[PDB]
Order: sequence, then C-alpha cells, then structure tokens
Amino acid sequence: PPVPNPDYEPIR
Amino acid sequence: GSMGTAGKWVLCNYDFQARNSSELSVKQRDVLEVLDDSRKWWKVRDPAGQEGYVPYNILTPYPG
Repeated sequence: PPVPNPDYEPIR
Repeated sequence: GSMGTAGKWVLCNYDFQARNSSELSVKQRDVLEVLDDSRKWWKVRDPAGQEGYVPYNILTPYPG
C-alpha cells in the first residue's frame, strides 16, 4: 500500500 | 562533484509518476540520493538533476 499519509510543508 | 555527505543511497522497490510539482517520477531498480528522511515522504534527487518528494514505502536502504 504505497502513497502513505500526506507530507507537511509542500512545494506549491 | 561531491563536497560531503548529507543523506544516503536508496533503491526504488516500485515505480511512480510526478502528479504535481512537489513530487517526482521514478522507476523500480533505480537508486536516488536522499536529502531528508524525518517523515512519511523523503526528499530525494533523480540522476537527471530533479528534487522533490517520494513515498518511503517504495524506498529501501541500499548497501552501495
């Protein structure tokens, strides 16, 4: 099950 | 031109595609330079010169 919980401080 | 260490080498177990500017497009059996490893998504760089985030699930600690 790849693509875990969303990461903080994005590049957008 | 390698001035000093900061991360390590990690192999891709699986393939992925960059669906946004925050992320990258990588394939299984490739190795990438990590830069940050403190969360669910690691900051790495492709051998072509591109930086962004990839899921730690597809990354594995490569012995070099």
